[PDB]
Amino acid sequence: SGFRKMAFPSGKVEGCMVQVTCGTTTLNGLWLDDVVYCPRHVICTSEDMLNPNYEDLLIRKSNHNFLVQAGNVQLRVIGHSMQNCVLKLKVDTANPKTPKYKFVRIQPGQTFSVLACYNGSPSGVYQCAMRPNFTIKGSFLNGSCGSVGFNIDYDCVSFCYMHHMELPTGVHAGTDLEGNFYGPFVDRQTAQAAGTDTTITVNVLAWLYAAVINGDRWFLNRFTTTLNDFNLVAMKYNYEPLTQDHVDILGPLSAQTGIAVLDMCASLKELLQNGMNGRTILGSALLEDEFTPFDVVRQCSGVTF
Amino acid sequence: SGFRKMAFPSGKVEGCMVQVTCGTTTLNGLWLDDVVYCPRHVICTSEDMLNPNYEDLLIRKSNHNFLVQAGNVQLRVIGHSMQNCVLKLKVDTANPKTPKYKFVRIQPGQTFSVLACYNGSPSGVYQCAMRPNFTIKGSFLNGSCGSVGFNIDYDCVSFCYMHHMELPTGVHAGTDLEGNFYGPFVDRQTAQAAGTDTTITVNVLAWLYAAVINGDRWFLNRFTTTLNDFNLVAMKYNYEPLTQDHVDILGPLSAQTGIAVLDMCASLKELLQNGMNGRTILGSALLEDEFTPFDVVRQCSGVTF
Ligand SMILES: [Cl-]
Ligand SMILES: [Cl-]
Ligand SMILES: [Cl-]
Repeated sequence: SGFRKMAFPSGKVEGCMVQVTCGTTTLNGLWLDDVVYCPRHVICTSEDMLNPNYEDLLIRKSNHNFLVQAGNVQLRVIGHSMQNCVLKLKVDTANPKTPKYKFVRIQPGQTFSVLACYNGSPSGVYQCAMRPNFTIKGSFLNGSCGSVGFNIDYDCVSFCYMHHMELPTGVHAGTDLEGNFYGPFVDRQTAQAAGTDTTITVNVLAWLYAAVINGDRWFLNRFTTTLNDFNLVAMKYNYEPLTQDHVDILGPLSAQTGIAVLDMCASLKELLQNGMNGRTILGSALLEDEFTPFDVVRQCSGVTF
Repeated sequence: SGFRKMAFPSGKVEGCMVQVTCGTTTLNGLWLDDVVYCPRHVICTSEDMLNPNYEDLLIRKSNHNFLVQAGNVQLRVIGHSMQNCVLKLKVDTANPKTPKYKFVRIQPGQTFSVLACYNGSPSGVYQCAMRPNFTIKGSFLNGSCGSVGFNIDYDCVSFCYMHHMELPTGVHAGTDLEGNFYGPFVDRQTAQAAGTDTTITVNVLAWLYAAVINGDRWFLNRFTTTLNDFNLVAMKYNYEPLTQDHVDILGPLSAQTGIAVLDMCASLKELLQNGMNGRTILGSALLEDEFTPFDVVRQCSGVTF
């Protein structure tokens, strides 16, 4: 037993990370088949980022200006193009380590693993969630751009995130692998502020089910509630509204534990209104919202890849 | 910026995980060069675990009784021996993916990454600490035995843990890669209880430095203290005593931030005596103690492998 914030094994993605340098700027790229994907602001200087015209900046870049290095070995760039906010660098060699993969655009509230990299080299792996304001709370230093987020289903890597930007408030913004930012953010160094960071209610409920499964159950009470009543409290506490779709997704955890979803909502309601009173749940003193119901089922059953 | 509970990239260890089956019991083994390491209780039935005599049980096992499978391919076992609480299975093929590696026995308070596996297949990666009572708090289901914990220094994997047991209280116990349990635990299904789970004071202080570096500093105050005074409070709150050795290890974080170590101790003292008052530090409502000073420096600087 036990329940931990767990990332996917990163080996399959490690084999895809390369370094990309354009002029004075170095960041990471993702090498799949014979294409390397990276943030288009690899072509920008620090000065350019204040007001970049990417189409004009790109005119001055040729294939040989994109230095792509896989480990100690250089890759030959035979073509390049811009798609939304990513560059696709065509190389003359297909990555021999390419896994089965897909590109996916995830919804707010979904979780994924991040492989933080610098200079094409992996530094660490950790679990994130796409927040309801379309930021993520990661660990990204200068040079981490082009690090990616992903999920694995058996043997297929679904890439869903590429890192592009840190907002002045310390949260992070990026794109899917087609180059489209999550949320309203842009790859300009300007005043863009995140909206309310609402809590992912369905994920909190999943995690309470995980706690019950793993022994922590002091928060279970004698009450129930309704969706509408619960959501009156959810709004007050900046929780996402809970929908019938969410209730349906929690069904399997409800069945495993015998605790009806609305009963667990009543437990969550009391936790919101009364606090933890100095107690903990699965080693946490706040309500964790970066485990999905699918995450809980997966970890509690031992799915492998 | 940002600070996350980060594990090492797991690729190098993924390439070493195999399945080991003896009779009706299947768990994981670690394949390095031409040796597979696994828990000796792979030879036990559930009944045997109540009072096993491993030397006697092993007499009935031959090389061909240890079924070792690497992916879809079977390995040939040409010898076996027991060393403390692990078996070493000699196979006729050296693992072609063997990384540079070392075996290390870690001290309480040191952290490491765990690659949770089932049937030789990786499930997920997460960060742990060797607790002061020589347990770890992991995520281990039936079949996870033989999963390992490790650190990476550039290109060399230092293996420090192999999973063997879950105590009735839900915490976990295991060995180094020479087969010696951490702490007083044994591979018998009996009444063994963990001692006090004291908090790793030096790690909490490291994490407060990480918070300051990453913007969270409301807990900084106008006070200082001394080692002896601080430790009077540490004892009351079941914190490890802070030593001059610990102060020395925190020196580099002290220098980066300009906050003297004893000043940070005074901040921690007030946090212990007054609580968080409903505030958070790096997204946590309790004081995190599973980041080492070396972890903080590493993550805040972007070390790669
Ligand atoms: Cl533009
Ligand atoms: Cl917490
Ligand atoms: Cl024995």
